[PDB]
Amino acid sequence: ARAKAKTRSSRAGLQFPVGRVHRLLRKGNYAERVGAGAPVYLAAVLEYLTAEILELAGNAARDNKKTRIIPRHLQLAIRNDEELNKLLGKVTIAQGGVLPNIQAVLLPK
Amino acid sequence: ARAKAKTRSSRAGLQFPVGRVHRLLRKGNYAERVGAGAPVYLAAVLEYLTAEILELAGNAARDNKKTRIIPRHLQLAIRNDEELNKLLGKVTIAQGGVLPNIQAVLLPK
Amino acid sequence: DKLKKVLDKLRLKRKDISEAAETVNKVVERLLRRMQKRESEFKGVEQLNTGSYYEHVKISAPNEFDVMFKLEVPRIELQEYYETGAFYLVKFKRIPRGNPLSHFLEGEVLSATKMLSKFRKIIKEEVKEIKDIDVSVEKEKPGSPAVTLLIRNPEEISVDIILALESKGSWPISTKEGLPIQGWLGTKVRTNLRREPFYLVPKNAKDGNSFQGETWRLSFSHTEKYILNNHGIEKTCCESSGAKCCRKECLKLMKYLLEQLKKEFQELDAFCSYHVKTAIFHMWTQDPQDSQWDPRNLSSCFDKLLAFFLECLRTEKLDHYFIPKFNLFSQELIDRKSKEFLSKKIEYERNNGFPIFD
Amino acid sequence: PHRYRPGTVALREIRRYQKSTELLIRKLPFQRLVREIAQDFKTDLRFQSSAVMALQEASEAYLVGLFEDTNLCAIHAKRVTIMPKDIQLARRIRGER
Amino acid sequence: KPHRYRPGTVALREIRRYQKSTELLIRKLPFQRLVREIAQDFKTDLRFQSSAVMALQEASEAYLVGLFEDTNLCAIHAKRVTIMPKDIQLARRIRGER
Amino acid sequence: HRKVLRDNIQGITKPAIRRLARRGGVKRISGLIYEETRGVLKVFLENVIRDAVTYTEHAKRKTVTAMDVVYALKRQGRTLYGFGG
Amino acid sequence: VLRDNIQGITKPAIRRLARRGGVKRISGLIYEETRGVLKVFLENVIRDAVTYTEHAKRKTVTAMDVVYALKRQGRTLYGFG
Amino acid sequence: RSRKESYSVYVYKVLKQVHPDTGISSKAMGIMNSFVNDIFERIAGEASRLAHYNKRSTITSREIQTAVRLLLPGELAKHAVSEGTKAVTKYTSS
Amino acid sequence: RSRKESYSVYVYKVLKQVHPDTGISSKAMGIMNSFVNDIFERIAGEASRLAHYNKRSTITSREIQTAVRLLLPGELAKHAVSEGTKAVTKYTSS
DNA sequence: TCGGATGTATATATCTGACACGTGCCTGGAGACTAGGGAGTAATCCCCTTGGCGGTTAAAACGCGGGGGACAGCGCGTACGTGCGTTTAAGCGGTGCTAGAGCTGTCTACGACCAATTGAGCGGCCTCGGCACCGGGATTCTCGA
DNA sequence: TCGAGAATCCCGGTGCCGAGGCCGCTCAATTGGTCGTAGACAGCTCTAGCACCGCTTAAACGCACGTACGCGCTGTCCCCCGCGTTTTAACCGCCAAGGGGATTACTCCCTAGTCTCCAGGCACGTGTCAGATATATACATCCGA
Ligand SMILES: [Zn+2]
Repeated sequence: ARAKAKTRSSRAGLQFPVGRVHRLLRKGNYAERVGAGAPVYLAAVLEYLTAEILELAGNAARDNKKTRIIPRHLQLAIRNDEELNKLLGKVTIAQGGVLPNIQAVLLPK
Repeated sequence: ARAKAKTRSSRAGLQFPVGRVHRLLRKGNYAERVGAGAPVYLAAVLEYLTAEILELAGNAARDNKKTRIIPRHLQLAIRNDEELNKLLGKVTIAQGGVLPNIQAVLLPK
Repeated sequence: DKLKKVLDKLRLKRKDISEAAETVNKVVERLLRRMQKRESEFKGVEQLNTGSYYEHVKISAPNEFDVMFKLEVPRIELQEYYETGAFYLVKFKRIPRGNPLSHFLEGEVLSATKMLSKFRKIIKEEVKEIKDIDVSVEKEKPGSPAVTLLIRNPEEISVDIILALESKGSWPISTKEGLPIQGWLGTKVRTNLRREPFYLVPKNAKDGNSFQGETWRLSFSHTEKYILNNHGIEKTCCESSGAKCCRKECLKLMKYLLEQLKKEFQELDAFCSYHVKTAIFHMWTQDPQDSQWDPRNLSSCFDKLLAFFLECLRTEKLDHYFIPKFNLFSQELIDRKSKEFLSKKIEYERNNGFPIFD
Repeated sequence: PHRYRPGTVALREIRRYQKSTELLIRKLPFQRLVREIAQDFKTDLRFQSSAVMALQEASEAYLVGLFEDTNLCAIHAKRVTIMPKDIQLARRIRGER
Repeated sequence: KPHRYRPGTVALREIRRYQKSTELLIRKLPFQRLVREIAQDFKTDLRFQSSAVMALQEASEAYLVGLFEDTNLCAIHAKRVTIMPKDIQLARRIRGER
Repeated sequence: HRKVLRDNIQGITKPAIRRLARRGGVKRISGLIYEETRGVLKVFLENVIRDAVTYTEHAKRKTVTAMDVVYALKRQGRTLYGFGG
Repeated sequence: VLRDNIQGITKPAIRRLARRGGVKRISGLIYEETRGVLKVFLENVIRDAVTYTEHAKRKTVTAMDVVYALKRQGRTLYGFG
Repeated sequence: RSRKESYSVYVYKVLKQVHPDTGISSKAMGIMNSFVNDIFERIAGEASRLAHYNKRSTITSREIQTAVRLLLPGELAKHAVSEGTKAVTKYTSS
Repeated sequence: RSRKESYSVYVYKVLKQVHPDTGISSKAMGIMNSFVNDIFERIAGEASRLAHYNKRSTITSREIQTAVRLLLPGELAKHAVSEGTKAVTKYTSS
């Protein structure tokens, strides 16, 4: 017989898929032959980063009494930090606005 | 029998090799299968650009009575133009110096 | 009847406690001012107001008081300890600037023992500086995290100071189905409550040497105060342009019944007012209408409350109102025979006109 | 008459616009400009809508960046106004000329 | 009476001379010592090939020369001829390195 | 009705430049900013649309889709998030 | 081990760099800032080069490593490999 | 009619763990999707080049780890690396 | 002892046509070699991506032509393109 | 320092449309197996790095006098902000057409792959002339009177 | 507008060492067939772009007043340049040892490739709750007296 299937995402305790990442790595033509340990590691890294962004944006959203998330909140969460702002220092986010910032000399006496 | 060999560089009237470029394209993993017209075109383009740089640098070298070419001359020829300077606007050339340039306000009255 | 006389006496006790409460507030406010002036890692500590009336506080002697000192902490992560969500462990996520409590870490976990040790030391140093009123710190009691102040002006008052961490993140997943007031006060008020921070108070489990002094329990004192003071389906309930109910009176009567039995029978040591509050929260949820608590019917409401508690006693099951899987009446927390004893005492009092109130 | 002194409505408008998120250039004039520019490189081109929207968002972001850096230069020279010499300096430093 | 050029004349002669040569302007051995000291913190007992040190030196000279060009432009922009640290900080803030 | 167009750059009004500047955080715009801003905008739009049209012409189409513009931007270090990719 | 080598970047060296840059009147507070800028730049480049080496299991930071570390930050260097 | 492949469901799952009662509007889904695609592309490309530099022709986990150590700035690196290791360990035991 | 592959001889041949009596010093050879490698890499990478965008899996001359049209700025493009066409034509006739 | 005016944050009531979720179904991911070559490891060769010594002279360090540029202050006038009343065209909702994007079904030419053959290019030489260097003399640009 | 002086440019002679050509040879490029698939192409379906019409009103346009800011002029005084004399350490040349880079042999285990089958994830359809909006407030801030 064939034992019951158990998806790799289960065997690694992750959330992003690991089959799909492996297919992309194989058919994107990055190298001749992809080892079998790479997709797990890469899926873990992606999952961590997405968790980070979503947590920060959610806190900033719940701050001003909203239930959903809109791009303004993503812009706030990304631009406020110190590391995440360096990783995305070139990227424009549609409908994001800017950060409240007035210089010190313009303000009246 | 087998007819006498005739290298592809001869059949195209070029100077850069076309076998070597084809091997690099095949074993660099840029795409799954390289057509047979690409290497000729690419070798032609490379040859044109190298001819351009060498001609300009040679003129600038022969200007001030030298027989050989040294990196200072390459720096001069590259930085003087208008298109070639935009294509290499990031590249540092070892032992190149800079272009003679003094601002207008510093000079005495 | 006996109940109304008891209510009058309970109310008159506030007069006997007011001055002690005032001295306590004076001392505490001095300490808070001092703590906010000095430069240290505890500079942001503040008093959490939890109520001082008989209804808010636990059973206590009239000259004993408690206050909670809260502290802010950035980006904590909670890891479960039991299977019932009855205890939690604290770790730190990524911090860009630099963890200001880095040196209070033991391995990956914050050590409550070290933090309380520093807290106690700081309290001892500052209490030495109170010069106008004789305030000292009671000798540390092994097994109790409170730092207990002794104030003599000239009568002795004890104040247990408990440090509590304050967190602004999401409410923990265990609390997902807690606070079920969807039909009682509408979902909007429930959401506006759940959009608030939560507190962590140090507490050791009784489960062996491992992790002693490294465990914390949840505190929701703020939501409970808010609900207690905004308790009607009608916005004017118990307000100056509304009608009074006997909700708090019934709560006070049952709490005082427990107080008197616990005084008479030290066998009942493991019961506390939080068990009563949880039970009565369930009762206000099952029967939400104000008309079920007309003051004319005060005594009848109390009797219907008694029956519920006996049934809670009989099934040995009382789910925490905020943590539904947390059974407050589990075998491991309260011996069956103590509950049988309490059942016998409650039935005796209920059938004999509550002589223990005499 | 209740005239505000000069330089007070400006700060109110700054405090407002740095807080919304909508677009600031009208739509149809931008569409007409884009089509006029594209006519030179090919003839009879049809644009999807979202392509026009993407172009508009990119241009808005670019200009906002440019003015903010220009303002920094203008303050640097003991001033409060901004004049084209400032813009030309900022673009020369950033490497676009 | 000794012959003395007025201020601001030897400077122009030195500019004209240095914008025309190619040899390096930082002495070798101090730069080597500095590079080894900096690499001390990321590993222990490293061994540098010579040409690696040379490459590092050339890159650093090019970077600094670019920086001084731009800071000089800023300094002229504000009705001066002397560069001051606020100029450098402004130039680096604009070029996106902060 | 393939009407050729002429002088549309005046469509970028004066209050539009004003509002962009206000979001930028400025206080006293002078009077000669407008011409220079229009020139800069024209240059930027040319430089993007040329690459967009090249990407289209390679695929033998006539509809400049959004993904084309996203790729033309991304080639110049101005990655755009939120329109597909 | 070594300590305080950043003073090796003398003051006339900075003068010569500025003179090549096209500058006329250096102030007196430039040096203490140029040293810091140089230290930051070298820190970044050398960290990346050491990573590139340590991946390949060696102990000799070769020229190609530094060239790659530079090229990553958009500062391509022609003339060493 | 063919169909396209996205990361909507996975992002939604991860959101339902760190904020168990807040939803997400479709625009934010588009942004998060594009973000995931972009980061994955950067890391894959860097690892591919780095493996090619030493004449290898594979992609071991070690190369992905070095690529992560090169891209992410500062403390992120540390934390992210640890996660990977832990995960792959739990994958090997089974 | 293995051996490495460079572009010294070809560059020297091309130099001997447009300046028939001037030599080249070894440093300039190193620079010209690196330059050739870099340009070839940029063009190849761009063409590879562009072919991948339309779901193809090959590299026709057309893709190389479009990549050249994208990289080189201004008039260069025109001239360079013509050269390519001419060459490939002379290759097909034979 | 206050009052009066203007502007903005907050609470309450009402509609509506998008998002969160079932439901059906299909294609790609997992299990189970086999075949072959990439890389892992040991053993050896030899070159490039470190380390030191001793002399020679070029550059750095320090001190001094002084001419000039940075900075603060004051005064004047034009030009950009603020508010008001009029006029232009952008949104908006709704039709109506049709060009071209996208999909499907067949068939042909062309790039990979293999095997044998042979000459182009690379490493290792030798050799001499192009340039670095040295010393003298002619040209020139700056400064004070 | 001139002399006097310091710095630079040009020119002729000398030595050397790096660029340039020559010789084996060996490993990669070419010739010659074969085959299995990716790309070309015709034919069809139907979504999304373009074109237009009438109107409701929010934004642009134009103008008048005037006040704060830019610009120019003067002065003053301290900081940085030019030059000279002493002192420090960089450079150069030459040993001498040995750690580690690079290469070769060989073997084994990890990944590609296939077949089968079965569940996770995508298109689609539906209902209700979160947010947009309108209106009436209460509260915070700016200006002139
Ligand atoms: Zn009530």
